[PDB]
Amino acid sequence: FGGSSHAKGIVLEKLGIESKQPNSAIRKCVRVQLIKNGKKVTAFVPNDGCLNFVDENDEVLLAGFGRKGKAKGDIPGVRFKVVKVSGVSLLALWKEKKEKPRS
Amino acid sequence: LHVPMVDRTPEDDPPPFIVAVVGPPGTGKTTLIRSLVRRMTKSTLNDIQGPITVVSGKHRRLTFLECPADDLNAMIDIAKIADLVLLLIDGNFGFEMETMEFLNIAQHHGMPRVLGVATHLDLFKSQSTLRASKKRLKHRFWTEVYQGAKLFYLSGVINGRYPDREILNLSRFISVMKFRPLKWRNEHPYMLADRFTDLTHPELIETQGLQIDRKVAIYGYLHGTPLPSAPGTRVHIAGVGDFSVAQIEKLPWNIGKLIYMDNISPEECIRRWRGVDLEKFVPYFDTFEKLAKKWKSVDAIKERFLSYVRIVFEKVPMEFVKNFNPKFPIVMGGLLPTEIKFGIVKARLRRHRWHKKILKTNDPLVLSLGWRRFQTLPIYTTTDSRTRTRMLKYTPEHTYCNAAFYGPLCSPNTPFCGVQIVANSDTGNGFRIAATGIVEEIDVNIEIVKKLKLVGFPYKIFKNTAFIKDMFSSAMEVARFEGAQIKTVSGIRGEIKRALSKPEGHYRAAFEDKILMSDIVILRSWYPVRVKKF
Amino acid sequence: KTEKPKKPKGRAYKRLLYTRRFVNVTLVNG
Amino acid sequence: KYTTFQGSQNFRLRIVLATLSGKPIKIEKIRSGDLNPGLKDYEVSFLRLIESVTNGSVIEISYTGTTVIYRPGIIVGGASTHICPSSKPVGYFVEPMLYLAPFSKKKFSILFKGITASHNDAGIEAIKWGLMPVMEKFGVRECALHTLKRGSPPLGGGEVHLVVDSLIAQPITMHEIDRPIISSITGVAYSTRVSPSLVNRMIDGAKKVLKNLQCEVNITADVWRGENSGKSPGWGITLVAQSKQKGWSYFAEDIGDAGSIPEELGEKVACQLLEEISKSAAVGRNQLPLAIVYMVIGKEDIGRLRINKEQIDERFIILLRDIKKIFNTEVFLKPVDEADNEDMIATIKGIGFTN
RNA sequence: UCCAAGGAAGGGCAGGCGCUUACCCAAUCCUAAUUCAGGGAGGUAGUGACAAUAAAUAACGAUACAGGGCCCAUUCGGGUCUUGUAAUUGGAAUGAGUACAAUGUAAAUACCUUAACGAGGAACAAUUGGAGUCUGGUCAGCAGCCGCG
Repeated sequence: FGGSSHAKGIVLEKLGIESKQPNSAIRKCVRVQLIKNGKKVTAFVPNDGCLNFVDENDEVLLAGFGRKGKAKGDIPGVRFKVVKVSGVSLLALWKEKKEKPRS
Repeated sequence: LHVPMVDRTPEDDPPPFIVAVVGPPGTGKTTLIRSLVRRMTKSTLNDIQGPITVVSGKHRRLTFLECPADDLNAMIDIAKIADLVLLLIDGNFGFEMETMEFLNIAQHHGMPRVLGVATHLDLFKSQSTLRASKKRLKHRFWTEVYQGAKLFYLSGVINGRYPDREILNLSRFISVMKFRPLKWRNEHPYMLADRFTDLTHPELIETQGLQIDRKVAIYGYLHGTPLPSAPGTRVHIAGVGDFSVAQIEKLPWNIGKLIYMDNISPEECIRRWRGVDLEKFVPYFDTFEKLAKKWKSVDAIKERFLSYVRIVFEKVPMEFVKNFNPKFPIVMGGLLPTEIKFGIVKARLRRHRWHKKILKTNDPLVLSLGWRRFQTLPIYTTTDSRTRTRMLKYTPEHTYCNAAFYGPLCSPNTPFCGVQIVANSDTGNGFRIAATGIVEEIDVNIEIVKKLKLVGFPYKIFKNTAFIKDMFSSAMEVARFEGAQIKTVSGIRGEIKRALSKPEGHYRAAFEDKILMSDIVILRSWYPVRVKKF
Repeated sequence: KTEKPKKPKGRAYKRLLYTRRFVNVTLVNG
Repeated sequence: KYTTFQGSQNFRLRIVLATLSGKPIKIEKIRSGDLNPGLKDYEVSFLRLIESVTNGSVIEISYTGTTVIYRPGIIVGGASTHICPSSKPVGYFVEPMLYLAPFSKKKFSILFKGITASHNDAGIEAIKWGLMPVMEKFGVRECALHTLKRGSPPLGGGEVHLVVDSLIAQPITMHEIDRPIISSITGVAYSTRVSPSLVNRMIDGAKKVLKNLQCEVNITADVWRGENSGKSPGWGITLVAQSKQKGWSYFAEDIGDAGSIPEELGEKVACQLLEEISKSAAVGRNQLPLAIVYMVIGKEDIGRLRINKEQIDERFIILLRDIKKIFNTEVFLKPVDEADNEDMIATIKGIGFTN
């Protein structure tokens, strides 16, 4: 960020992670280019699934990790997460409190 | 960005603004419609012959549209194409679980400028508690759904409805606030039908029979990209099928001429203009002597260094002549290559909101692909190891699958709409939603992993030296399959050592651990049998 | 949404702890 | 089956025009007056190369080969290895899939085997440095031709590997109205089984020709000996001009037959390079059919291309007539306002996805 | 601005968004062609998490089989056993909401009152969370024998 708390960007590609508990499953990262800057930064998706949900080429919102940078656990080098794809606030789609738009 | 950009410039007053008044059929929508044209035409027209062209100024022309909730296909069809959805409500909807599913249809087709209008609340409520109910329904929609929406509250003043400031507030919101662009609708040329005429090539014995199609001449105005760009092109008519245009019409020494006049040889084009096979890549040159002598000097390259339409058809055939009616509105679609072609396609899916059933492979589905809708058997599969290893016959709450099926083939991977049909006497809407997502990817000639289980129970086990009481009955099968690698439900490897002349399930076979009596010796990788075609 | 919570709210939620603490601290102080 | 074509003319063109369009066509009357009527050996193996990368494609050929019904499938590709006949070099077979490279679902990793050069088809440096930097102007960022062995006729013995990594959905819009300025001229003189001094004989022939110019002359000597040289002795030379401002190239090529003068070969390819500069405006005349394919297949937008009247020949006109039989596309030409020369502007609307 | 082609007419003005305005001369005063009536004077209605007020979600009995019950020290161990599992089951009760009449009366609405309805757990449907050495599911990759997440 430019010192800010949030920023809006566009997904260009979707990467792959993996886990150890309770089994090995993909834990998902992406590459998101900043709209205001053009910088493409890695971002993590904290949830189960939601690789199904987000997309390529969608305009997303970004937030921090609450550790002043500083990648959380065994995720090497990601400093940001997505809270709102298309401004739809991921947790609403997480239960079924919202339905994804046309794109 | 550019596909919305091409739409704004040529469109002006003769392309109208799309107005779709969509709600329940039980309400008096017609009073609000004729009230709306009482605002448009001076004060005195209250008759419905829609759809029809109403001329109102040079700013915007406005054609008004209607459809009941009893028609099933146009409930889909008007949703993807409307610039304006006008929802009228009664004071008793909100947890009516069978007649409000169209909201999710407009969600999946994409939300235009949409409206909530409450008028029968006056007919239903008469106390101060309706002010809380209005805000509560506002907490339901659209303010829950989309930020920046307005809820319109109007009077029940049935026939005899106002010309006053309230219709200027509605038409204020319609005229001032404009739409938002859609991705793939603007990627296609699409035309709504306005005037429908039929010519029969005057009377002959060939003009009627069991199979005779006549000359349907249709008229209207264009939207989206310009449709005249190529004659004889393909087209889709919704509810009837795919066709091609008979004739397209629209009512709103030059070497470049010499190229595409095919009655003239190219040597005559060059010869009249100035003064063979591209399989040889090396271009033509002159002789070594002439090019050497001419290129003795290098001076010659020294600077080289530092809208209304009249559309003709010979369709439809005879059976839809009996399907003539006052026109329930039909828009024309557009077919494209790499979308007109067929293929096995894989789609990504999730489950409908307020949906209460499981979704099986064996129950066919209606599928809205753009301007198309196909009943198709939805075969599901899943991965668990970044590759296919299993398949599922139905859709639980546990996970949500990916669909693979032979349908039409579409490379650009459009968004997905899977609707399950109900009759017009079951719930209240024309369809009930099954699953929605995006077309995931394109994949033809693919084969599904269908694995099964062979049952063998162990009772007294050593690592390399073991017998099963009951897993088989033939020593010949085990003798053919002794080179294979047998497994166990916890993951213990093994192979068949030998059938050992016992067609009874007892046979020597090795494992890398002694098999647990709570475990079962199994076998996987089984027959992948064919796709359902429909 | 989870159908797990059945436990009391507010005053009855305040009611249960003081009954528990009356059982807990009496053996604790002894 | 419906779009009817005639003769064996533009055989690789008509197959690729049907493949990218997804349209069924028909080609009939192929060498019907000839003593050996129908398809040749390389034309049969051409469609064998088609079948190796596609899926859902249906090819129906008459028993004498004079009539071919082609119905295309999807472009899949992948990794494979093809054997080319002695009738045509591998540069005959690189040329059609360059059109098919960015639109593939999986990357092209294809090893060719056989003769690598002729007098009529394209050379390797004409592929590597003549046609591959041209598609780089359209966003083809990563493309690689890995020459493992060189193959000299009649015996060949060469291996080349195509590596394509950039996959796009449409090319970018052309914007070319000015004739570019050439900064420097380089080249590759190569040989098989013979002396490095014979390469220097080709070097001294062109430096006799091109010492008069005020640009740089830096020709790379490409000597090969061992198992990496093939089975036959021979030599060739490709001389490429450079526009280092944007990345425009102009090249000339020929190979050397046994007993010939390699100095005359160096003189000829130098003067053919000079002549092609005098005949071109933006692209070479053989770079031109590479470009015009990339015009139509792009997104729905208006582009511009500077062309020369010397580029306007019978090969060019039939090139425009083939696209209208497939895509119904008309090229719109406006002359330049310049009075120093007589060029005109090729304006072609890309198809996008319009039916 | 219009034009029947002659001429005629209005002053570059409000207001909205960008950051929905309805009713009455019953009051006070003023005027009156004045005991009549009017008042772009005046009076009433619409508008809502940046804040924020009061507090509703259950109360009290009942019996029967029943106890390896809890706390602290991650410990090595010690102390304290008045405790729950059952609609067993029973009568209370209030008002969220439904409604005559009256008051008020700018004509007039709300406000302040109240006959008549409204509980045995589907009730008359509250969370956002935090942990978890719990319970389940064939996977780097491996045999000679025992195992990994």
